[PDB]
Amino acid sequence: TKIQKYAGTAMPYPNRTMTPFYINHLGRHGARFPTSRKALDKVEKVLVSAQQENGLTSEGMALLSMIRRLSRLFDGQWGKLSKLGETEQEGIAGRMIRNYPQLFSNSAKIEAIATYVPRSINSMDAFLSCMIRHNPALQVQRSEGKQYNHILRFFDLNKSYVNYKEKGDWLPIYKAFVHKKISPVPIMKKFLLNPEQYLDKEAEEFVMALFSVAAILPDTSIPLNLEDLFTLDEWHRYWQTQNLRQYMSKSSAPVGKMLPVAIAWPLLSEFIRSAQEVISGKSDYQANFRFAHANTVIPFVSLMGIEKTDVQVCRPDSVSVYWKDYEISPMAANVQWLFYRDRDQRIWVKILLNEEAAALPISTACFPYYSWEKTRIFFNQRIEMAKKTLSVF
Amino acid sequence: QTKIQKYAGTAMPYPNRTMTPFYINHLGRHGARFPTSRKALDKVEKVLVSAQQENGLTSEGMALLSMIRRLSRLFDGQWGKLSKLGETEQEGIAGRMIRNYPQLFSNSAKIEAIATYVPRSINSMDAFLSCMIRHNPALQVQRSEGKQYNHILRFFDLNKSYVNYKEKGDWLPIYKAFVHKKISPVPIMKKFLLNPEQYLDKEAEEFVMALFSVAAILPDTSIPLNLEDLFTLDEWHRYWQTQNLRQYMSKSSAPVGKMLPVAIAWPLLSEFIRSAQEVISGKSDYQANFRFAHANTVIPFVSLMGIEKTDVQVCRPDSVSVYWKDYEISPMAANVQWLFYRDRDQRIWVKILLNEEAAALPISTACFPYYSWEKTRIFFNQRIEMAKKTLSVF
Ligand SMILES: O=P(O)(O)O[C@H]1[C@H](OP(=O)(O)O)[C@@H](OP(=O)(O)O)[C@H](OP(=O)(O)O)[C@@H](OP(=O)(O)O)[C@H]1OP(=O)(O)O
Ligand SMILES: O=P(O)(O)O[C@H]1[C@H](OP(=O)(O)O)[C@@H](OP(=O)(O)O)[C@H](OP(=O)(O)O)[C@@H](OP(=O)(O)O)[C@H]1OP(=O)(O)O
Ligand SMILES: O=P(O)(O)O[C@H]1[C@H](OP(=O)(O)O)[C@@H](OP(=O)(O)O)[C@H](OP(=O)(O)O)[C@@H](OP(=O)(O)O)[C@H]1OP(=O)(O)O
Repeated sequence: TKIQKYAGTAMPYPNRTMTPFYINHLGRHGARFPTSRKALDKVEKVLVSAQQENGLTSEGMALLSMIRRLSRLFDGQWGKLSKLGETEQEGIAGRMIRNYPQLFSNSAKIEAIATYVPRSINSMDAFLSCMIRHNPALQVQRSEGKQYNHILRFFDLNKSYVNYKEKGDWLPIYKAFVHKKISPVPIMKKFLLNPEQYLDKEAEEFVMALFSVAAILPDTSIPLNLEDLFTLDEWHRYWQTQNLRQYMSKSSAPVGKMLPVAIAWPLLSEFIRSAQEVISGKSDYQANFRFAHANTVIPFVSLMGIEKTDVQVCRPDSVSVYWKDYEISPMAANVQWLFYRDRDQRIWVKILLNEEAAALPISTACFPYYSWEKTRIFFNQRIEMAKKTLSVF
Repeated sequence: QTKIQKYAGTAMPYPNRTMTPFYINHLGRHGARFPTSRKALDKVEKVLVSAQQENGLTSEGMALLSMIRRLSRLFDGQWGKLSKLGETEQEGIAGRMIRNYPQLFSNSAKIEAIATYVPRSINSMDAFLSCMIRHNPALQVQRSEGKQYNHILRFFDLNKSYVNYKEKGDWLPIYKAFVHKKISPVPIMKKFLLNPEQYLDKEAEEFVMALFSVAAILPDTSIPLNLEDLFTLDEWHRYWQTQNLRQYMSKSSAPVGKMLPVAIAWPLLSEFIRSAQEVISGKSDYQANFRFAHANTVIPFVSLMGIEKTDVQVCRPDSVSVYWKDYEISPMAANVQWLFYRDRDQRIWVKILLNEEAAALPISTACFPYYSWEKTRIFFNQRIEMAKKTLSVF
């Protein structure tokens, strides 16, 4: 549904209901609780002040009661993987096993890594537990922690990127876009008597915080829904603003000068190396799994050059036409490279983005399968471009 | 567009389409048209008339025959013609062009249009040019058409190797088996005939495929009649898949065609580059070149440009509909526009529009949807050299 897409990177993993010799994987953690109480506290603070001064409507009184309930239910759960998130990983693992049982048979060896963040470790474990229940004779190497920061949390390690993310030139563009797209008064009219008395700044922060609470609720497995606080057109506009925020701060927006994308090259390098070692026999893993974050997936996909995902759109109002974050990095977003060897020992690779075949701007006579030689050369050119970009910052 | 509209494939009507360039380079298919051939209508009519003569029609069959007889009257004399809708489609494309780029077509701007010899393409050109001239009568206009342009607009009739492939190439066994798998005629015939069993599978499938064809073209004719509800949405979906596959295999980048259907379009791509180079160099003073032709012109031209999606090579026939959609490439009035811009540094940019939406090429640009013309030209020249190499094998 359009409403689910307008949750953007908070969208739940979508519904997804001859044999490769290797699978190379990167997956975001599954659906999670909100990481921060900031938006909830802001909504609550506004409605409480209104209640003190007799300023709430009937529905604002009901919203306040509901916000108070969510505050209690979110307490001690911030950033945790939800039941839905566990179920999402079990589905991804389960389909992979169902689709390629030969690959995971007969004491096959798999390795999984995760970041130090608990929701990513727990996503790894839900995935691996499914793997093991299906074939307990798998050999399994499991590790996680800050030792993987350079390939899984590179967005925390590059000084120029951190500065850009915190105070770079994309910020004024985003804020002007929000002011253009989001009209706070009609939304607040639903909840507050005399909403025109609120300054535009506080009105905007209230509404954006409320959208944030509503957008994450379907990821929590809590049986409550707030999608009807906003019309479909209001969700559409909210999504356009958050989509633009993700694009400019994490992807290939001209304002970022490809800095957000270039920082991902160590992960693309490690992907190529693990595949080359398996192909050569230096490694005999049947799969490498990696569990991380939207901030890992988004630039990695752009650096691979998956078609659409690395477009450089110069007009901010055109971004949503050409680049759609809910297609790139929903909850549990994942990239899988599937390697095949044909009868003449040639190596083919299929790229799956959220379990659907993805296109690269190189030729192939057998789409969705690409020549690995051609693909690796292409990816190496992308890494070299990334290194050149970083040499200027 | 609704699903039922998309399932009309290349018979889908042009979709709804409700800083200054110095040149526009255009190719357009004719607008919505009448059926070119009475074969399908006659096959449907002869089966229904013959069953009626032996009292073999259901009530729904009788209603369908009454409708088929009206269509035969209304199609009479009109075969192949541009319809009123086809005219309004061209007026909309020209009108939106004029509104989007008014400075290009102001004062005494010079434009040239060509068309094939086929009347619906000539009439589409004239619908388009009348809009131009009515908006600005001070335009200078050069108008021409005919078989003299077959080499760039109907190259699909001129290449012996391609004509042989189109008529008796290796794609036909694939297409016929795909139709047999996808189309079950018996449920449809039970709707209209008492005892569909007395028909062989061969004639039953011919009847159903003809009825689909009659129903698919009707929205293009401006006749206030409609036959979509003769079929379920799933039946339309399967019919569209078979016709999409036929277009892909006989006209585009299917592996079974070995790029022969696409390579034949290189004279038209070369002529696009020539007319823009002559304007950039000053040899030519035109502000636009317009060209009116056919789906068989547009489909391989788009694939030879390498517009993303449109040149995919899919070996599994069942996967084609997932990755290649003929209603997105060549609906009625399908058109390609190249818009050329000169920035403050005298650099040439080009924007490629497919059916008035920005198209992507597999080359990089820091200002999508605008590409460097130098980079684009070099890429297009590489596409032409590939095409010539493909043709030397045939
Ligand atoms: O720890 P935080 O400072 O709160 O950062 C989180 C987190 O970023 P990191 O995990 O990389 O540190 C989320 O990324 P995920 O782990 O969920 O993949 C991101 O989620 P989105 O990518 O969907 O934006 C979220 O944003 P939000 O709080 O709006 O949900 C963002 O929090 P901040 O927006 O405050 O940076
Ligand atoms: O069914 P298709 O003819 O293949 O078109 C689909 C359809 O777009 P429209 O129905 O509006 O024409 C999708 O809508 P959904 O069914 O997924 O809801 C849309 O997805 P978005 O609206 O999210 O853009 C998607 O576009 P996309 O390329 O982003 O997948 C696009 O597919 P294509 O245009 O690529 O064929
Ligand atoms: O007149 P025909 O020799 O029978 O060919 C026509 C015609 O092809 P050409 O005009 O290029 O020769 C149509 O193309 P358009 O002029 O309409 O653009 C095409 O239409 P489609 O591309 O939509 O298939 C049509 O097919 P149909 O009769 O099923 O509508 C096709 O007839 P053929 O089946 O003989 O190719």
